[PDB]
Amino acid sequence: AVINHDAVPVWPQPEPADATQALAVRFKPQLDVVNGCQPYAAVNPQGETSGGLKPQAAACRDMSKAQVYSRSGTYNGYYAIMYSWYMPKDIGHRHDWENVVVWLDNAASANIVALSASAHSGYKKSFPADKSYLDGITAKISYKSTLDHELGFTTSAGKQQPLIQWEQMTQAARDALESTDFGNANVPFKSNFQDKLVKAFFQ
Ligand SMILES: [Mg+2]
Ligand SMILES: [Mg+2]
Repeated sequence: AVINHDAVPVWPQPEPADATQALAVRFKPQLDVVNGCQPYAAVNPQGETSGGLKPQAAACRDMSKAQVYSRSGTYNGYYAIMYSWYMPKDIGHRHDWENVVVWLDNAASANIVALSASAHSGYKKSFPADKSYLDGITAKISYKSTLDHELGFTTSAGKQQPLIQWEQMTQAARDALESTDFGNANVPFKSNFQDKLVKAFFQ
């Protein structure tokens, strides 16, 4: 069930308890919000979710509300870390969920081989990962509408948010993200995770 969009507390980034969670902290991207909403927390540990906003950005520009999400897995032999942002709205529509995937050759050597970024029903792909889109090993992502909002790769510097990973959530939060109706938007790291990795795959 919903609570006010500006009353979802920021889930504090915990210490990484295993190599999966440490990898997701290591590869946390930067985001450059060119226009529209800042990223907000979408869920709290009790499983309450953001009510979002009716469809400028004055109700969704508070930098203190920032949150980023991730979930990790494998596909076709590669290691994928999906990072995902929720915005209270994208005339547009209530709610917005977008994601990028950082592809590693495997979790041991952990070389970035490709990046994917959600745009409408598909993904932009950078294969091999263009070094102008990387600040070290930190991917530089843009959030912008020219058409509703889409992610992209950018040379511009961006901002980072406290990260709470799927693997670190309470069961009540994972349950809420699986079952909640986000309307025109869809959580991309729930039970559709592997299906999304297929769509994001770079070959
Ligand atoms: Mg969207
Ligand atoms: Mg591996």
